[PDB]
Amino acid sequence: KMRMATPLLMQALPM
Amino acid sequence: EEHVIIQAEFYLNPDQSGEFMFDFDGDEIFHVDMAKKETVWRLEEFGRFASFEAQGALANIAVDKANLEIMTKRSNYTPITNVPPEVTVLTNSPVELREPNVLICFIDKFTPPVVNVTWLRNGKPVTTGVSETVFLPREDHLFRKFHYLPFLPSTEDVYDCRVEHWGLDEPLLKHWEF
Amino acid sequence: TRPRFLWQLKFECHFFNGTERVRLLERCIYNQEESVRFDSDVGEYRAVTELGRPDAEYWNSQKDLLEQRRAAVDTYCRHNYGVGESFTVQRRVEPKVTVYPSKNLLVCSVSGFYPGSIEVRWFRNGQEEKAGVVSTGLIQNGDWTFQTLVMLETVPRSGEVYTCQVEHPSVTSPLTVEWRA
Repeated sequence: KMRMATPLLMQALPM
Repeated sequence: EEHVIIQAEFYLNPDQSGEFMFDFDGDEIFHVDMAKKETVWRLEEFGRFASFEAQGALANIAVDKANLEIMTKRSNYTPITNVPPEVTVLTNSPVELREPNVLICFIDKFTPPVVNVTWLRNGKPVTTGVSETVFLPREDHLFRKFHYLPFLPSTEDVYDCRVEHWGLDEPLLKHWEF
Repeated sequence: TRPRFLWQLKFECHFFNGTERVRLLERCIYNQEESVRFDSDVGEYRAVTELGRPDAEYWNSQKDLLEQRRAAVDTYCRHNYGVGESFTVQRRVEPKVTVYPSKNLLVCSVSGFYPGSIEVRWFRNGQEEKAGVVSTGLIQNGDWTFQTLVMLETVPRSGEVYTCQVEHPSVTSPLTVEWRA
């Protein structure tokens, strides 16, 4: 069956 | 005014080629290198300001591959139509003799995303010192791509950017000289 | 000559006036045909072609995933905007400006700048010349810089100074380069 892929996330680094 | 961030992914058969990249206003923020399974930032300084988990993208590509296989059958095995690229060669900045500069081969409005690009200096191929972007998305769902060649300008030398695509009848040669 | 088959998935986050208004457009494209999409202004999947119909129906029957998709303008678009902001939205690179006669035709070359919004103006003895001005338009270099050429058609006199002036968010005072010969 056709799968929904994921909207993916960047995350901030300390500085 | 308006800004746009795109998470753009593709899977291509029979090549078994996947791509995962983020685009901001037409520039690549990063892509994931499928072989090395690693996040590659388009400007390497970006890697000190943010992180991205490569494994999530790999999971997405596996979903994309599976979806492509479903669609291929559902479309009754309808293959993509080749759209050949437009090719433009320009320089980073106004050329001056001996001042380091960059030749830029802009490859645009094409699909599927497979191209063979070779730089030629005075007829001979250039095998090292070159670099390239991944395929960048377009709103018409075609692709664009840039290839780069650092060089020292000299009225002597001539250059061609040679581009091969299944949509062309023969290699496309875009010429440049001082 | 082997036939190819291509699948693309695109999540487009559209931001208007910072993060004041955000629209998510999720697009599925088979070969070159977009088949199904999620539009946050709409709130559910809609098929774009007959090919996408089973997908719209099936995915819309999944209530949790639909509700997560509706939250995505926040959890996803606004989040990623927040992370990338300082080095994308706020990126400022100063243009290099060069003026030279063309290989009667003066060229103002503006290169290596970011972002793309820019105003280039030609002056002759301190007065703006608005006529005979041709521009190559905006050129994206693929490395987070742009360049542009702005040409002026002239007939230069002996003691005339032509000045190319460049306004850009990276420079608090517009840049100027003078040419005379």
